[PDB]
Amino acid sequence: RHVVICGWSESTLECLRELRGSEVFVLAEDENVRKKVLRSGANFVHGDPTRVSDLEKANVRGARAVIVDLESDSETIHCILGIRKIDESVRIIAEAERYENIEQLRMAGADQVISPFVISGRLMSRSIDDGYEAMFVQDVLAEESTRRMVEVPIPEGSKLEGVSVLDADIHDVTGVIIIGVGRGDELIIDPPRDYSFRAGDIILGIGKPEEIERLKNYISALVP
Amino acid sequence: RHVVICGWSESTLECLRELRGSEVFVLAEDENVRKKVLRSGANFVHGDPTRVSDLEKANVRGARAVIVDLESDSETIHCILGIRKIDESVRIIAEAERYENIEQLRMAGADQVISPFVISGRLMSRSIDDGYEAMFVQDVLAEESTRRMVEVPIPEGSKLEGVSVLDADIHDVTGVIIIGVGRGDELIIDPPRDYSFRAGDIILGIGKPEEIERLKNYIS
Repeated sequence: RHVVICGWSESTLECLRELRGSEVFVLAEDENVRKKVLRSGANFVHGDPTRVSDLEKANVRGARAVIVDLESDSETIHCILGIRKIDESVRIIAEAERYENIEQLRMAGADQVISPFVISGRLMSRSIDDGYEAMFVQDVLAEESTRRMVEVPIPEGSKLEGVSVLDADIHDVTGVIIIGVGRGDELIIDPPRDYSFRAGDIILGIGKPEEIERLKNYISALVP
Repeated sequence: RHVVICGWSESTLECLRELRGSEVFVLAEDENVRKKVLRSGANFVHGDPTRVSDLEKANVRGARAVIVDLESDSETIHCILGIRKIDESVRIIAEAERYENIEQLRMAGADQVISPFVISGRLMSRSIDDGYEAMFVQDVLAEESTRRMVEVPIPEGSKLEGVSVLDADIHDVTGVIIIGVGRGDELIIDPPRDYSFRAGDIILGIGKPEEIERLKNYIS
């Protein structure tokens, strides 16, 4: 369903570009952004992201997720708490500008924290001789390039449910590179040949559309 | 050879941390930055990154690479221009705050442009259900993860010279999962089994240190 974004910045703008076709509500105090927000395809809700009543009129309750990106560390936390007073289920992803705050966001109830500068800093250190690593990260994330990164859940009653990674041989079968498996908020990279896929497991891979579609079929569940 | 970082920020700080144990010169206008920098193990140079004299003062000429991240893209660009007047060959990596300025930074002379907000925004859109992709990206770029991404060049006369991907059997042989090959200006992700390696090629892989070492010895 719908996604709510609290605040506005270059990150959320790029995020909207990726969420077009999806119903998105942007709640922010700076009306100067209404134009850009509306152009970007999102519904603009003028209001205070740290206020429960405004979060509510922004349709936070029942949202699929709420992305929080406010300049103030304090406001981000107050926003998180406000969201939590409305809906305890909704996934909350918060942007952090300082490493020192990542845990306070966690404490407040954020399910995930994205730190643009940690990522930027590491790409800088990895780009001293060439930019292949930076290129990788950018390519696999560029919505529609030769090969892209995707995640596919292993549905209940999946064809591979109970099968081993070795027995699966997903790469030779589909052509998709398996970079990891997500299970219970934990990512297992390059799992042992004896790792057995289970429903709910999330497969992270890199491949072409055809290869991806092939993976979807290979992971489909045996049900009418 | 040393590395110069122009500007001070959370990004350059994380970079500085990842470069622990290497000679680094940080050039910035605020003396306050001094202490915070000297600690992290970097040498501080009090000066203006947009001023050529101060850039020279920071030892840019001859540097292994120059990382640029100033207040605005305008200043960043001014810095790059400054660096190019000194060393037209030194590698320049610059952070861009806006997608619109990327081209300008490149034109000014930046060899590479990092747009943290474009990456972050993309991760945001991919974390609506879970954060595995975001988790993947931040872990692999960490030089301290158990399984991290690494670059390994094919040395001259390598035994992998002219050998196809298939015949190299690198994953089974070392345990390192190969994600791509860096050759020239292009990056080939998941090269076809019929891809022949060459000296100079850069192999991008992911694995534990042990797996990494096996790949290094195997490529000799």
